[PDB]
Amino acid sequence: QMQLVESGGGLVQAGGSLRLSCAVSGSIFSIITLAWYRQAPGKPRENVATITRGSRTSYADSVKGRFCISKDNAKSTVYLQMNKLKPEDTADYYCNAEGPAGYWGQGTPVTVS
Amino acid sequence: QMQLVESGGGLVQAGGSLRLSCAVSGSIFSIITLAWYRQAPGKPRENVATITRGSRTSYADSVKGRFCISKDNAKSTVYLQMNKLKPEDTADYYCNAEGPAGYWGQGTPVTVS
Amino acid sequence: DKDLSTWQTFRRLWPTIAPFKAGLIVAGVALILNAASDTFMLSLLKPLLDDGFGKTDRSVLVWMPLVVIGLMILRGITSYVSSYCISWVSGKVVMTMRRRLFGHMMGMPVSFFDKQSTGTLLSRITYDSEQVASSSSGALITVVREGASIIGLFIMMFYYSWQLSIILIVLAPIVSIAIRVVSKRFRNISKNMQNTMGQVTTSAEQMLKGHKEVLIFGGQEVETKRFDKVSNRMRLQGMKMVSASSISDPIIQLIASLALAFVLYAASFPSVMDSLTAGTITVVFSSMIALMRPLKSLTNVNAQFQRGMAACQTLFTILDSEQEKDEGKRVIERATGDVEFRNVTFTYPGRDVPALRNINLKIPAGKTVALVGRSGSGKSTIASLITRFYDIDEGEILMDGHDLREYTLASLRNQVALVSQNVHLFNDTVANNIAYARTEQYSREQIEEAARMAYAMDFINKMDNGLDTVIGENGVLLSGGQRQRIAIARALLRDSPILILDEATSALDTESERAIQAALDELQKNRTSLVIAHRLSTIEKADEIVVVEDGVIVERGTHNDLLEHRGVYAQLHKMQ
Amino acid sequence: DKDLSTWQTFRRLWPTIAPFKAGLIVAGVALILNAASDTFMLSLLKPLLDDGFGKTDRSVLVWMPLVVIGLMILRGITSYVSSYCISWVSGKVVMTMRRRLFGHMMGMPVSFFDKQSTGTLLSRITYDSEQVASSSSGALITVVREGASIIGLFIMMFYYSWQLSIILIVLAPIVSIAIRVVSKRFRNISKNMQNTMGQVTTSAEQMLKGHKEVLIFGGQEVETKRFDKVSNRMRLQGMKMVSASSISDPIIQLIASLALAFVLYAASFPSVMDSLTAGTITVVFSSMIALMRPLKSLTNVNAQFQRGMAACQTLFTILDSEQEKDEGKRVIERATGDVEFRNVTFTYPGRDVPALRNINLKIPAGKTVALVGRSGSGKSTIASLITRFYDIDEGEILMDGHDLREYTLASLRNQVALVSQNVHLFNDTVANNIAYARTEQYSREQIEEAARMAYAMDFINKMDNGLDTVIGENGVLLSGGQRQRIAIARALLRDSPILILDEATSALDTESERAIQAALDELQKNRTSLVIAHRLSTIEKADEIVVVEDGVIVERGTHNDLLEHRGVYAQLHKMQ
Ligand SMILES: *[C@@H]1CC(=O)N(CC/N=C2/CN3CCN4CCN(CCN(CC3)CC(=O)OO2)CC(=O)OOC(=O)C4)C1=O
Ligand SMILES: *[C@H]1CC(=O)N(CC/N=C2/CN3CCN4CCN(CCN(CC3)CC(=O)OO2)CC(=O)OOC(=O)C4)C1=O
Ligand SMILES: CCCCCCCCCCCCO[C@@H]1O[C@H](CO)[C@@H](O[C@H]2O[C@H](CO)[C@@H](O)[C@H](O)[C@H]2O)[C@H](O)[C@H]1O
Ligand SMILES: CCCCCCCCCCCCO[C@@H]1O[C@H](CO)[C@@H](O[C@H]2O[C@H](CO)[C@@H](O)[C@H](O)[C@H]2O)[C@H](O)[C@H]1O
Ligand SMILES: Nc1ncnc2c1ncn2[C@@H]1O[C@H](COP(=O)(O)OP(=O)(O)NP(=O)(O)O)[C@@H](O)[C@H]1O
Ligand SMILES: Nc1ncnc2c1ncn2[C@@H]1O[C@H](COP(=O)(O)OP(=O)(O)NP(=O)(O)O)[C@@H](O)[C@H]1O
Ligand SMILES: [Mg+2]
Ligand SMILES: [Mg+2]
Repeated sequence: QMQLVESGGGLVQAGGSLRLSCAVSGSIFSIITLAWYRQAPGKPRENVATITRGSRTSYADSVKGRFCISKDNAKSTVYLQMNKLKPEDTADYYCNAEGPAGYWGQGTPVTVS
Repeated sequence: QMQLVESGGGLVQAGGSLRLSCAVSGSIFSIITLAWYRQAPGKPRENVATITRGSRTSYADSVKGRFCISKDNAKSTVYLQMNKLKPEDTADYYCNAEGPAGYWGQGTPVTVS
Repeated sequence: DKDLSTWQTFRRLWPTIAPFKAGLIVAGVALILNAASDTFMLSLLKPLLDDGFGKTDRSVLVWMPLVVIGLMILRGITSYVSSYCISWVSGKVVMTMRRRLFGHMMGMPVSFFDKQSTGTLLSRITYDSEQVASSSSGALITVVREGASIIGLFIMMFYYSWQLSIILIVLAPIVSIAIRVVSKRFRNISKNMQNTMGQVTTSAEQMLKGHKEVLIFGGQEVETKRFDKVSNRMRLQGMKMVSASSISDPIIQLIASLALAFVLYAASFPSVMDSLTAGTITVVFSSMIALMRPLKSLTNVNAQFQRGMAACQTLFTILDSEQEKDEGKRVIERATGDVEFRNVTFTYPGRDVPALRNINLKIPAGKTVALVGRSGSGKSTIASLITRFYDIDEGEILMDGHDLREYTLASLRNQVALVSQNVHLFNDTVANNIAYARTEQYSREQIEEAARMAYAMDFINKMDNGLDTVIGENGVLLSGGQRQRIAIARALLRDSPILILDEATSALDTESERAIQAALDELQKNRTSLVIAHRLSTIEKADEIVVVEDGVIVERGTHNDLLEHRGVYAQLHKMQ
Repeated sequence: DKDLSTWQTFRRLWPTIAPFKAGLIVAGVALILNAASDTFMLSLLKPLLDDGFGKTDRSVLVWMPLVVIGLMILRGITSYVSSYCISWVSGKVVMTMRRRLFGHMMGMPVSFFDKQSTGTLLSRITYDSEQVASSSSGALITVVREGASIIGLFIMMFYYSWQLSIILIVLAPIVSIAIRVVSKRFRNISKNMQNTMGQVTTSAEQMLKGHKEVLIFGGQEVETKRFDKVSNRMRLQGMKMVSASSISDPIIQLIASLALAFVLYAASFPSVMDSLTAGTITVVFSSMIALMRPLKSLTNVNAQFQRGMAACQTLFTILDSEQEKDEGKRVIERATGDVEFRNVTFTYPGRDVPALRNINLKIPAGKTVALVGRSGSGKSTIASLITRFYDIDEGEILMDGHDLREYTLASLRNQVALVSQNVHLFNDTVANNIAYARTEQYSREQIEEAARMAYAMDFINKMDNGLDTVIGENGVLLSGGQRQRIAIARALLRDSPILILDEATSALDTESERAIQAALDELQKNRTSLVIAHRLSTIEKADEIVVVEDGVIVERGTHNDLLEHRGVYAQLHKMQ
């Protein structure tokens, strides 16, 4: 069965940079759709970035121009590069595989001072 | 061949009422689409009213709520009832059968004081 | 099926057999020699008995074995020659009839095929032509061989003692009328069996072509019950044939043996005996006995031979049906593409309600006309009238200023390339489907360019052999969109001046449809085109959009003008 | 294939013939009596000649005519009985074989029909079974009827003078080995002719089913050249058969006439004569002469009999092919509809590339799953796996918690109603198409309600007879949308727990599609459904949308969630 584990960061300062990873296993990695969701303490899950088979990345308007999602086919890993973080970005981040009704990650908290 | 002749009015006063007619001949009158166009002295032809097989009328916005297009199947005639005329409505009026690339009428000038 | 006698069907067949007269002539000569050998062999009892084995000189028995062996060599050679030549002529005639039947079916109107079943026509090709073949080879060889033997025996009997050939004469007409009655019966039964075999073929073909529906809807019992009926009916009609044959043969045998009874009774008289020895009388009795055996062969093969005669009569009736009415006589090298409907009204055969009513439609050269409308409104019917699948009632359809009926059908249909609503592909390679009827004329670079314009090259490169991949019976080894794109490439390969796309992109997704549209825009910028579409995204750039409703044109215009004027098309656009 | 023998094919046939032993037994008895009558009639020369017509008392000739007439009555009655009974048994056996062949073809896997042609199987039904029928009736009656005659003549000859039955004995094995050699040759040629006839049927069937393409693309010359080839090959193989037969018959006749030469030579000796009269030999040389005529009949009918023996061998080889694998044995009355794909991987036969790769798809009970994706991505393949048209390689497809292979095929396919991408209708009244395999179970009110839910009632009311209107061979007398709506009504009539719509609305306009969707929403609120769609307006309310790409699921979700997440589906929605 497809499983995926994030290896992300913890607490960072405002305006800093973070890079999350999520190794995807047991999948046809070059075809399926991968995405990054985040969940604020009160708000529901929100989509942040999506990448498709052609590496066609799409970014949520609330975060566009600051994040960057990419995937390494050889390592079977999808990366989320964050730049110029804000306190409003402090949330729990999940990687997702093939759709909102697909497979989810355990979560990785991210805190911005 | 399908031919159609308007029998309309001439000069009327502002706020008056007029009723145009256009007898359509040589056609499957109950199915085809009939419409009324008008042409201001400088402006190009503009659609004013359209009626379809189900007597589905639909007016232009510039004239909606004042005109009324209807057709009599037995007499094979389509009527345009005008109410609350304005000087801006002074134009040459044409009846049209089955589309802007269909058959046109000779025209009937209408003048509003 | 109005019946002809055996002589009349041979008089109809003769123009086909005339080119092969030489085989018939040598076969007839060899038949004569074979009958002579048989009769001469049988007439060896008279010297063997009269010139007794020990009563007279053995000079006869000195040489008789060599005479028998020599007669057998001669008989064998002539038997081979006659059998082979008649079978060669028969095979040639049956091949010619099969080819004529195939060409005739290929030349029939489309309305003919609408009302028929593939099983009936397939049975005409397979079962009836095989009946002609089997009869005219086996039963005909036997019938002529036994007829020659009978005539030889008659001649010998009349030669030795005509006072008994008189009873032969008085009995021959009775046998003739009996055989003539039974033969008419056989031909009737055979025509019934041909119809039943058409029904059997239709049943099996319906099961085969609709196999997945049979499986999914559990129609096994219904199909089995249908086939049980038709196959039992086929068996019962075969039994009718057998009953007629096996009641006819003993009656004729009894009539013929009345002659043997007469000969024994006449020899019982003392006034006839002492005129001839134990010799001629032994030969006469042996001749009657040996005559009763060719009669039996003749009647059995008459049963099997009237089946071929009935099949020939059926094929003759078919081969003078009316084909597609082609009375135009001006070829066109390449039409400009200016097609014009002029007040045409069309009613499908046997329908009493017009499918089209008063169509005044101009399709200028180099311009694209899009037909849109509800389902069942008459768009595919306009497309079918342009290609002359059906002929109109009133009005004229002109191409290049002349009525469509003035042109040759081949010349006219050379100007049209059509992607039909129901795509049909052939069981061949992909390249022989794109270049279907012109495999000698189009190179592989042209075929690959067509397949690239139809957006079919990406999925073709992934197949097992590329353009040499065999697709299934109806392209069944392809997905629905892939069959559609192969049909599009087939039409686009031929740079026909008129291109008709009858919902060519129904099974395609949007990106595939847009790629094909991009190819069409550049390729067909100067060719008359007629696009029949349900998706208005396909026809937004057409030079004229025509909305058909219940068979009449309800409005016409360009996309921007029809969006104003808020007519039917504005409603279709809004709800989409 | 592997030839067998005549005896071995009769040993394979015997279990089919066993239920009809009574006809065979009475036919055998009547055959014995017929042979006895023939031989007795021929043995009348000895008293007629020895007890001379005038040399001795006429007491013989007083009664002999009545004896001849009585023997003829008896022979006629027994001939009728034997012919009729053998033909009845043969017709019954051929009917049984035809029914077994039809049932066998109906039970084959779909992958079998993908690789075949309708013409080959149709030829198996029509041509081969007609060969068996013709042989086993006509040629078999003649073979038995001459074999009995030959045996009677042998017995009589050995009875009158065994010193010449010795030459008969020394010549019989040579004739046997010659006939056996020629028969093997005939069986080979016949199997070749069966294959060629399959090719002829395929050629004609391809022209007939693709007639419109032949016309539009001008394929008349190519079709004519392909039929010329196959029909000439059929003629040439028939000529091969004739060559073998007509070279075999004279050789056997010559071998048999060596016996006649021997008898004349032996009688030429003085040490053999004076032991017997003129009349005993009057029987013996009359009997050799009359023996050479049944030999010809037997050899001449051998090719026709071997055309039936070869067809029987072919049918036997077919009737033990592998049918659809059905080794499940649990029926299901009504599935809940919970279908689950569990890591399934599927490769089409002979394709070496997976059509589906790792499909983990749950279709819960009462929920609708929509499969969308580009053309050629594997949606119709998922639909074909649910109904077990093809069997998977890895993984399991479960229905109600049990693997699909655990259920009976009939029981499983009773749970699924399918509107396939390529609609196939029948040559039946609209009402017998909507209720295809259940015409006895659904009332006309149920059929009208289905037709109303499929939005087909308005166009049906306008037809000639309403629900009793005959549609064409494949619904050809309908427009494309009307055929689609009749297929939709056919599926909706049966309230199946699983409904699969494989692009059921491709030929429909938007208003028609929306009316059908409105009917589906209310009717199928609690039934498992799988909609395969290219138009995303059709599937906006599906409980789960599944995007397939190159055979793998690339994302899954609801419409609102998939519009966010900006994946493949957001792109498809944007471009539409
Ligand atoms: C045709 C000529 C015209 O005047 N049109 C628009 C007029 N709109 C009316 C509003 N109407 C709403 C209910 N209509 C259906 C019943 N109509 C009678 C009631 N009408 C007042 C309320 C009286 C009118 O003559 O028109 O008023 C009868 C009718 O079909 O005429 O929007 C409408 O039409 C619906 C035209 O389209
Ligand atoms: C992936 C991660 C990221 O930062 N994304 C958006 C960044 N947008 C960039 C604008 N870029 C326009 C030309 N790009 C194509 C060449 N890119 C190099 C030039 N980039 C500056 C102008 C440098 C960047 O790293 O990104 O900048 C290379 C590239 O593929 O990265 O909009 C864009 O991406 C096009 C993401 O989508
Ligand atoms: C399917 C069987 C294939 C092989 C069949 C082999 C048997 C063929 C021989 C059949 C008997 C001969 O058949 C006979 O031929 C003569 C000419 O010779 C034809 O007669 C022809 O000339 C006659 C006499 O001027 C005219 O009426 C006319 O020009 C034409 O019919 C007969 O119409 C035909 O009945
Ligand atoms: C094709 C249509 C034919 C329909 C009419 C056929 C007429 C002739 C049919 C009979 C042919 C000879 O019939 C012969 O019968 C015997 C009867 O035990 C069969 O013998 C059979 O029974 C034995 C004993 O149970 C079994 O080992 C086995 O089933 C088989 O050998 C012969 O194998 C068959 O050849
Ligand atoms: N061969 C035929 N014989 C008789 N009637 C036919 C035949 N083909 C079509 N019709 C009918 O003729 C009318 C015109 O339909 P047709 O021209 O096929 O449709 P269409 O407008 O192309 N619709 P659609 O195929 O759904 O896009 C409809 O009533 C058809 O059912
Ligand atoms: N019977 C078959 N044998 C071999 N290959 C097949 C067969 N049917 C389909 N394919 C191929 O299998 C793949 C999956 O196609 P299929 O399941 O038919 O597609 P789809 O996604 O429904 N296509 P479409 O109708 O065009 O949208 C494609 O490459 C087909 O060409
Ligand atoms: Mg159509
Ligand atoms: Mg498909």
